[PDB]
Amino acid sequence: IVGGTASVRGEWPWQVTLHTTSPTQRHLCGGSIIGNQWILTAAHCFYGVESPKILRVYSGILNQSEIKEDTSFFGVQEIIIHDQYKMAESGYDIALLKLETTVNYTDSQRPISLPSKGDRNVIYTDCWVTGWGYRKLRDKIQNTLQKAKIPLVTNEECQKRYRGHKITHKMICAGYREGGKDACKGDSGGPLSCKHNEVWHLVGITSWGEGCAQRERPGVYTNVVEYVDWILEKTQA
Ligand SMILES: C[C@@H]1CCC[C@H](n2cnc(-c3cc(Cl)ccc3-n3cc(Cl)nn3)cc2=O)c2cc(ccn2)-c2c(cnn2C(F)F)NC1=O
Ligand SMILES: *[C@@H]1O[C@H](CO)[C@@H](O)[C@H](O)[C@H]1NC(C)=O
Repeated sequence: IVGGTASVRGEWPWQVTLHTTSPTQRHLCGGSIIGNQWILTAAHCFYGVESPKILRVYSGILNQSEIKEDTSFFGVQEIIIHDQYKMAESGYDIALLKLETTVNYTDSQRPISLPSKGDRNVIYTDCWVTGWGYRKLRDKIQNTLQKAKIPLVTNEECQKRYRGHKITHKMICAGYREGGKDACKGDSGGPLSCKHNEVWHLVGITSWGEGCAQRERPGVYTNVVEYVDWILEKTQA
């Protein structure tokens, strides 16, 4: 997260850090708890993932340095990638992880609500992007989970910034026109979380952008409300 600030314990209890153990263990992507055995994340995270056996989902983590040999994690039974997905910039950048066990909810690990289908066109004004990603283009994964409040940008304005890519109704853009705050490397798959009428909703999945936090180059997020039926279908199978 460029231009973000430190989160506190229990602030973002739906945020997870998805690690791969192969060839060596490392943070791969963010994700969000959405159900009792379900993480919602980005399809592009799995480009080099040979099998679900190498994945570990860590919930209830503030600092990456908390992740040691005996730290509790959830295994992954199945990776479900949207069957129309090809590449982040062409959309459908959405995936589910079916966990090996159910998740017992606490103040440090609990699900975020999907957006209401009735709020399909709502212009949310209390939206936050979170993650352990870079603070600038050439940086490192951060220890403490960072947050940044970022405004939504209309798809019409967003499309003007990305003449080389189709910004579809299944994408949502967010960023400051004057730049300065955005997702960056290591944040993808995590949430764009918006608080509306005292309830947090998972409005976006961090997907792609051109550079990090540049002027007039908003971040592009999977528009979760446009996939509610797909999510319900896959999570009940
Ligand atoms: C396979 C996965 C995910 C691969 C894509 C991932 N990604 C790509 N675009 C964004 C992005 C999103 C928005 Cl909304 C706006 C601007 C973005 N933007 C533009 C540029 Cl330039 N940078 N960000 C975020 C992001 O996270 C990524 C992650 C790492 C390195 C490079 N890209 C990585 C890891 C592990 N460690 N690192 C470490 F190198 F950061 N994961 C992997 O490589
Ligand atoms: C959840 O809590 C119940 C009741 O304490 C316990 O029996 C069970 O093992 C826990 N399961 C997980 C996956 O944490």
